[PDB]
Amino acid sequence: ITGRPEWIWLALGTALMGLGTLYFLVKGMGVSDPDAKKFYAITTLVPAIAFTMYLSMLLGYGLTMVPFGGEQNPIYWARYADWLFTTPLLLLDLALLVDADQGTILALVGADGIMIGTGLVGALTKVYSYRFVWWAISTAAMLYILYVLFFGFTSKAESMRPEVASTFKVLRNVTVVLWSAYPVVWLIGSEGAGIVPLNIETLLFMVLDVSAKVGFGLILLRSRAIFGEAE
Amino acid sequence: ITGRPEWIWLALGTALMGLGTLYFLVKGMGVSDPDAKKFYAITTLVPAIAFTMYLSMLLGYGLTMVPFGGEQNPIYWARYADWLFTTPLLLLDLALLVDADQGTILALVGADGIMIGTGLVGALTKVYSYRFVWWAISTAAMLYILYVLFFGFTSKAESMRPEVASTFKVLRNVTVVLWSAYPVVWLIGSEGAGIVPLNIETLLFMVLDVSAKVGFGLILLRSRAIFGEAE
Amino acid sequence: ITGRPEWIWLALGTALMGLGTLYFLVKGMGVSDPDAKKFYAITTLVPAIAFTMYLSMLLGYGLTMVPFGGEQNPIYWARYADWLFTTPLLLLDLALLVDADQGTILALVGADGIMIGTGLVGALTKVYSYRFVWWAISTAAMLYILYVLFFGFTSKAESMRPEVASTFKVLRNVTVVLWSAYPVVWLIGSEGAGIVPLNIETLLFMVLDVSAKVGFGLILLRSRAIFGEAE
Ligand SMILES: CC(C)CCC[C@@H](C)CCC[C@@H](C)CCC[C@@H](C)CCOC[C@@H](CO)OCC[C@H](C)CCC[C@H](C)CCC[C@H](C)CCCC(C)C
Ligand SMILES: CC(C)CCC[C@@H](C)CCC[C@@H](C)CCC[C@@H](C)CCOC[C@@H](CO)OCC[C@H](C)CCC[C@H](C)CCC[C@H](C)CCCC(C)C
Ligand SMILES: CC(C)CCC[C@@H](C)CCC[C@@H](C)CCC[C@@H](C)CCOC[C@@H](CO)OCC[C@H](C)CCC[C@H](C)CCC[C@H](C)CCCC(C)C
Ligand SMILES: *C/C=C(C)/C=C/C=C(C)/C=C/C1=C(C)CCCC1(C)C
Ligand SMILES: *C/C=C(C)/C=C/C=C(C)/C=C/C1=C(C)CCCC1(C)C
Ligand SMILES: *C/C=C(C)/C=C/C=C(C)/C=C/C1=C(C)CCCC1(C)C
Ligand SMILES: CCCCCCCCCCCCCCC
Ligand SMILES: CCCCCCCCCCCCCCC
Ligand SMILES: CCCCCCCCCCCCCCC
Ligand SMILES: CCCCCCCCCCCCCC
Ligand SMILES: CCCCCCCCCCCCCC
Ligand SMILES: CCCCCCCCCCCCCC
Ligand SMILES: CCCCCCCCCCCCC
Ligand SMILES: CCCCCCCCCCCCC
Ligand SMILES: CCCCCCCCCCCCC
Ligand SMILES: CCCCCCCCCCC
Ligand SMILES: CCCCCCCCCCC
Ligand SMILES: CCCCCCCCCCC
Ligand SMILES: CCCCCCCCCCC
Ligand SMILES: CCCCCCCCCC
Ligand SMILES: CCCCCCCCCC
Ligand SMILES: CCCCCCCCCC
Ligand SMILES: CCCCCCCCC
Ligand SMILES: CCCCCCCCC
Ligand SMILES: CCCCCCCCC
Ligand SMILES: CCCCCCCC
Ligand SMILES: CCCCCCCC
Ligand SMILES: CCCCCCCC
Ligand SMILES: CCCCCCCC
Ligand SMILES: CCCCCCCC
Ligand SMILES: CCCCCCCC
Ligand SMILES: CCCCCCCC
Ligand SMILES: CCCCCCCC
Ligand SMILES: CCCCCCCC
Repeated sequence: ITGRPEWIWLALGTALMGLGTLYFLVKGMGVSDPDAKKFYAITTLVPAIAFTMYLSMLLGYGLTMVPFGGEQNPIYWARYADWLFTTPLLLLDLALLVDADQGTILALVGADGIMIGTGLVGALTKVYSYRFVWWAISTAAMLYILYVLFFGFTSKAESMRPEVASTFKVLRNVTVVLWSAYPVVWLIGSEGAGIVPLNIETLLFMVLDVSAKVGFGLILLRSRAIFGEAE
Repeated sequence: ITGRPEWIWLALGTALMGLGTLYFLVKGMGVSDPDAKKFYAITTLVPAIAFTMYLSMLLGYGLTMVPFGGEQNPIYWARYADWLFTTPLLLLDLALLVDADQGTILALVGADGIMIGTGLVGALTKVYSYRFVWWAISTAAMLYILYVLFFGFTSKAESMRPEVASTFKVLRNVTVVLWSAYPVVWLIGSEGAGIVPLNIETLLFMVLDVSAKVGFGLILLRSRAIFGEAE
Repeated sequence: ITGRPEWIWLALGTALMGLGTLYFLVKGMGVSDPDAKKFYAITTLVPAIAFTMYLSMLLGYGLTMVPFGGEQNPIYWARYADWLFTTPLLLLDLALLVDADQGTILALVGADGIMIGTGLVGALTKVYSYRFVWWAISTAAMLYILYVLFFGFTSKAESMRPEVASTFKVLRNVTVVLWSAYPVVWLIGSEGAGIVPLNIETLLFMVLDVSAKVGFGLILLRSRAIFGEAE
């Protein structure tokens, strides 16, 4: 395992998702309110899933070699198995918060599926120049999702309770900044232009992942907005 | 890319899904009605997904070689990744139209999953005779879906509004004819008996796909049945 | 096909799922009640899916070789493709019975996904000792699901009708005993410690699968609890 210089960030990533998982699980034990049970379920599953994928990467199962640029390139495919399942869960947390209509939910999830799916094709593509075509398409899907999180949700939030409006605003600004970092890291790291080496690329995705998952989860689950208005 | 004679139909297929996607996306911009937002979301995702899969085929990512009949046979596995996601979306458009009960929706989606899943196993199977066993099972699943679209939906449609009844009738006759063509093409093309060569097989699936996706979408989204009855 | 000594149990498994499928399908023909249509759809899909996976195993498609312990080990990966789809359907049958809240449903399905997903990673893992780490994690997910089926459902059941309470009790005791057998068989069979040979391991999973699927289905679908209270 220690054979790879990026092992330390995978181990740390694995540790933080595990602790994040346990904390949310224990904290959600004293919850009976049907609405809150939804947010806790969605938000505990996120780092539990990430935990398993970080572990598969640490143990070397979630890693394949991809030939391009005349080199065998280490590609951690498990990142995309992670994101495939956890990014729609995160979107669902946001969408439920503002009581999004079903059409908008299906559009967000579908676009998110396209974003992660094309990114994975981009990561596994053997023809160097074509990798960035898939990058561009995935990034376009991402921009659609961010548009809707701004110009279809923000103006839905303030028609709702103030505590769901203020919490959503914060989670929306946290999401847009963090999510936008992901295609930049990809483009400059070993999957893309290869300016930043794999061990720093792994560190960067690890910081973003823990922030996006456990950090987001902590902001959300300490808000009273997850509870129905009850006396 | 031009190495394969079927490249022209993949390129054309890619182009038409892209334009179909853009047209539906722009057209759905001026939509606020919660019901219509569902149909637009479902119906824009269909060619967006197909667009990505046609592109993966064009660039050669969605293609593998399968040994049978003592030959290496080009199999476009991405067709099934496409259909896996877009055929239930199409079914969902129909089911929502007639306000299908949940049990019937789950049965349609499940059978559709079986139909595409067994077809993919059929396409990748190394023992020639066994390929047609999977064909038969997939075709049986298909026949179940068509039965329900006739003797569980048509008699649901006319208890509803006339504009949802007339639109559903048309989309049901369009679906049954187009869908039934798919197992015939498979059986006679390179995946099956191999009487029709791959480049014509690709053309035929391309015509059916654009018709089934963009054509169906156009009939649906110009109907007033997607809107709730509003003053 | 007869090349493998376990072929007889795959053939028998295939046969029983097929007959189970046909029986449920015919029996659900005379059903109009919207609630009952849900249970019949969920419960017919279960052995139909298993039927296809048992057949893929019988024909040899659902089998790969995995190197560990310095040996090429036959691993039937199709078991997990089966379980991936059928175990949440079974959970859904239970959850609908007691009218589980949505949060609890998402938590059960998510944990079940983790349980099957980590089990599959465990089955395909090349480093012998690591296989049991994935076993432990999958088994922990399983224990979470059983906890909820006891201390979040049983006390939901008796607030409901007596016929849904008594049926759920039986299906809950049947599920907990049968499901718990699965990680034991894995640990002692060829995927784990390898004390029991593959042909007996296949027999054991076959008995459990038919019991868990067709047996469970028969108990459920002969109960009046699947029907709404109607005059
Ligand atoms: C509503 C939303 C969900 C919409 C979803 C958006 C989605 C359509 C966007 C594209 C998704 C699509 C790219 C998924 C492709 C998965 C693929 C990378 C799996 C690996 O297979 C690729 C090659 C090796 O490079 O296999 C070598 C050749 C092998 C013979 C491969 C044959 C098996 C095929 C992979 C079967 C395809 C099954 C489905 C793609 C399963 C989906 C998995 C997940 C990654 C989406
Ligand atoms: C409710 C509805 C959804 C019901 C669904 C109906 C469904 C059950 C019907 C059958 C689906 C099943 C055939 C899916 C099989 C996918 C398989 C083709 C992927 C490619 O793997 C096959 C071989 C190469 O030929 O892999 C070589 C060996 C490798 C070691 C493969 C090991 C990985 C396994 C593929 C893991 C299986 C995961 C799931 C099948 C993911 C589903 C993908 C999608 C295609 C259904
Ligand atoms: C809400 C719930 C659903 C939560 C779900 C819980 C889930 C996160 C738990 C873990 C699931 C995860 C392990 C699934 C991994 C599937 C994997 C075994 C497929 C086979 O690929 C593994 C290796 C060969 O050993 O491929 C050789 C290398 C190849 C290049 C592989 C590259 C393709 C990748 C497999 C793409 C991943 C796509 C998704 C994992 C599709 C999910 C399939 C299904 C098995 C979950
Ligand atoms: C918990 C994980 C999160 C929140 C990950 C988010 C990841 C993205 C938004 C990734 C986007 C990508 C593109 C937009 C194109 C390049 C490839 C990706 C997948 C990195
Ligand atoms: C947009 C794509 C559509 C509508 C595709 C529909 C495809 C089918 C109905 C395919 C059916 C098949 C069989 C019934 C058996 C042979 C294999 C298939 C997958 C071609
Ligand atoms: C119809 C099939 C059923 C009900 C299968 C249930 C299977 C399980 C509960 C399997 C559990 C496993 C573990 C808990 C760890 C070892 C690997 C598994 C997947 C066998
Ligand atoms: C959104 C963050 C993208 C930029 C991240 C900056 C990382 C810089 C690390 C130094 C680069 C290492 C180059 C020499 C190895
Ligand atoms: C539903 C359509 C199935 C039949 C399609 C007919 C295609 C005929 C093309 C001519 C066959 C080419 C044979 C010589 C190459
Ligand atoms: C839950 C059941 C686990 C135990 C199953 C017992 C099977 C015993 C079969 C005899 C073992 C064969 C050893 C010599 C081949
Ligand atoms: C390809 C995986 C997509 C499913 C991810 C799991 C989360 C699903 C969220 C569903 C939202 C509900 C839509 C009505
Ligand atoms: C195997 C992929 C199946 C999911 C396809 C995506 C469409 C899902 C439609 C869900 C219909 C809602 C059922 C209640
Ligand atoms: C990874 C596959 C998960 C989906 C399995 C199909 C069954 C889904 C059950 C959905 C329950 C409804 C939740 C609200
Ligand atoms: C276009 C919608 C406005 C809100 C989204 C901001 C987009 C920021 C660009 C992200 C960087 C991607 C490389
Ligand atoms: C059996 C249901 C009647 C409506 C479906 C028509 C079936 C047409 C056969 C399709 C051809 C498949 C090869
Ligand atoms: C901890 C919840 C109590 C109900 C579940 C019983 C667990 C039985 C152990 C199963 C054996 C797994 C190896
Ligand atoms: C080898 C690098 C070639 C440049 C490819 C750029 C593709 C960018 C697509 C943006 C639409
Ligand atoms: C090599 C061709 C052998 C014929 C196989 C026919 C199988 C058809 C199954 C229909 C039930
Ligand atoms: C497996 C193919 C069956 C097609 C005929 C339909 C049987 C009647 C089903 C009514 C729900
Ligand atoms: C080669 C066998 C080594 C023993 C591995 C045991 C792992 C068990 C993990 C339970 C937490
Ligand atoms: C509770 C902490 C769980 C962390 C397990 C993985 C850490 C990596 C150890 C090398
Ligand atoms: C807007 C048109 C998009 C079409 C892109 C793919 C066409 C293939 C070009 C070779
Ligand atoms: C109706 C019985 C279906 C059983 C088909 C598979 C049995 C295996 C035969 C070798
Ligand atoms: C994206 C940064 C999140 C910060 C998490 C802080 C958790 C304590 C409230
Ligand atoms: C299956 C044929 C569909 C025809 C599409 C016509 C679009 C214009 C209304
Ligand atoms: C787990 C044992 C189930 C027994 C099935 C009996 C079916 C007849 C009621
Ligand atoms: C990681 C264990 C959490 C301990 C309880 C935290 C306060 C609910
Ligand atoms: C007013 C909300 C501030 C959120 C900024 C978060 C930056 C990561
Ligand atoms: C709305 C602020 C976006 C910041 C993007 C930062 C990406 C590194
Ligand atoms: C492909 C662009 C569509 C232009 C607008 C069509 C009329 C809404
Ligand atoms: C009355 C509807 C006619 C539909 C026929 C469509 C043939 C593709
Ligand atoms: C109901 C008409 C079916 C036509 C099938 C045509 C397949 C080529
Ligand atoms: C396997 C065929 C079932 C015959 C009818 C059983 C009684 C509904
Ligand atoms: C009172 C219910 C008894 C169920 C026991 C089933 C054992 C498989
Ligand atoms: C609650 C009884 C559990 C029995 C487990 C049996 C596993 C072989």
